Amino acid sequence: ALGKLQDVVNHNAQALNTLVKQLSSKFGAISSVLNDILSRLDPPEAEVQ
Amino acid sequence: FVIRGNEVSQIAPGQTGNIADYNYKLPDDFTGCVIAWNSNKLDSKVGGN
Repeated sequence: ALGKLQDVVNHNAQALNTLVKQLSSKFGAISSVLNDILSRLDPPEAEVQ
Repeated sequence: FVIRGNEVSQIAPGQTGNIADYNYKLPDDFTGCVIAWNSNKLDSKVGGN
Protein backbone atom coordinates (compact mmCIF):
# COMPACT_ATOMS: atom_id res chain seq x y z
CA ALA A 1 0.00 0.00 0.00
CA LEU A 2 2.78 2.43 1.00
CA GLY A 3 5.17 1.45 -1.78
CA LYS A 4 5.71 4.95 -3.19
CA LEU A 5 7.01 6.63 0.00
CA GLN A 6 9.20 3.68 0.93
CA ASP A 7 10.56 3.75 -2.63
CA VAL A 8 11.73 7.33 -2.12
CA VAL A 9 13.45 6.32 1.12
CA ASN A 10 14.85 3.27 -0.67
CA HIS A 11 16.28 5.38 -3.46
CA ASN A 12 17.89 7.96 -1.15
CA ALA A 13 19.74 5.52 1.09
CA GLN A 14 20.82 3.45 -1.92
CA ALA A 15 22.21 6.56 -3.61
CA LEU A 16 24.26 7.46 -0.54
CA ASN A 17 25.44 3.86 -0.24
CA THR A 18 26.45 3.83 -3.91
CA LEU A 19 28.34 7.10 -3.47
CA VAL A 20 30.05 5.68 -0.38
CA LYS A 21 30.76 2.49 -2.33
CA GLN A 22 32.44 4.59 -5.02
CA LEU A 23 35.19 5.42 -2.51
CA SER A 24 36.28 1.76 -2.67
CA SER A 25 36.85 1.94 -6.44
CA LYS A 26 40.40 2.06 -7.80
CA PHE A 27 39.19 3.90 -10.97
CA GLY A 28 42.15 2.49 -12.87
CA ALA A 29 44.69 3.33 -10.15
CA ILE A 30 46.93 1.05 -8.10
CA SER A 31 44.97 1.61 -4.88
CA SER A 32 41.82 3.25 -3.59
CA VAL A 33 43.62 4.57 -0.48
CA LEU A 34 45.30 7.96 -0.87
CA ASN A 35 47.70 7.35 2.03
CA ASP A 36 49.10 4.20 0.38
CA ILE A 37 49.61 6.09 -2.90
CA LEU A 38 51.49 8.86 -1.09
CA SER A 39 53.50 6.39 1.03
CA ARG A 40 54.48 4.21 -1.95
CA LEU A 41 55.15 6.38 -5.02
CA ASP A 42 57.16 9.41 -6.03
CA PRO A 43 55.20 12.69 -6.62
CA PRO A 44 55.39 12.54 -10.48
CA GLU A 45 53.40 9.29 -10.54
CA ALA A 46 51.58 9.80 -7.22
CA GLU A 47 50.13 13.00 -8.72
CA VAL A 48 48.82 10.94 -11.65
CA GLN A 49 47.28 8.30 -9.35
CA PHE B 1 77.36 21.19 -10.42
CA VAL B 2 79.18 17.92 -11.13
CA ILE B 3 77.65 14.50 -10.39
CA ARG B 4 78.09 10.82 -11.26
CA GLY B 5 77.03 9.13 -14.49
CA ASN B 6 74.23 7.18 -12.81
CA GLU B 7 72.91 10.15 -10.82
CA VAL B 8 71.62 12.10 -13.85
CA SER B 9 68.21 10.43 -13.41
CA GLN B 10 68.01 11.91 -9.89
CA ILE B 11 68.15 15.52 -11.17
CA ALA B 12 64.39 15.52 -11.71
CA PRO B 13 61.30 16.69 -9.81
CA GLY B 14 60.01 14.34 -7.14
CA GLN B 15 63.00 11.98 -7.11
CA THR B 16 64.19 10.00 -4.09
CA GLY B 17 67.97 9.85 -3.85
CA ASN B 18 70.96 11.04 -1.91
CA ILE B 19 71.94 14.11 -3.93
CA ALA B 20 68.23 14.73 -4.58
CA ASP B 21 67.42 14.92 -0.86
CA TYR B 22 70.62 16.27 0.73
CA ASN B 23 72.42 18.17 -2.06
CA TYR B 24 70.12 19.59 -4.77
CA LYS B 25 66.32 19.49 -4.66
CA LEU B 26 64.00 20.33 -7.55
CA PRO B 27 60.41 21.52 -6.99
CA ASP B 28 57.44 19.51 -8.25
CA ASP B 29 56.32 22.41 -10.48
CA PHE B 30 59.79 22.95 -11.98
CA THR B 31 60.05 24.38 -15.49
CA GLY B 32 63.30 24.61 -17.43
CA CYS B 33 65.96 22.37 -18.90
CA VAL B 34 68.63 20.11 -17.41
CA ILE B 35 71.84 19.80 -19.42
CA ALA B 36 74.28 16.98 -18.70
CA TRP B 37 77.54 16.20 -20.47
CA ASN B 38 80.55 14.01 -19.75
CA SER B 39 83.59 15.83 -18.35
CA ASN B 40 86.14 13.01 -18.16
CA LYS B 41 88.63 15.10 -20.15
CA LEU B 42 88.57 18.04 -17.70
CA ASP B 43 87.12 16.90 -14.35
CA SER B 44 89.06 13.64 -13.90
CA LYS B 45 92.60 12.72 -12.89
CA VAL B 46 94.53 9.44 -13.15
CA GLY B 47 95.41 9.59 -9.44
CA GLY B 48 91.82 10.42 -8.52
CA ASN B 49 90.04 13.77 -8.69
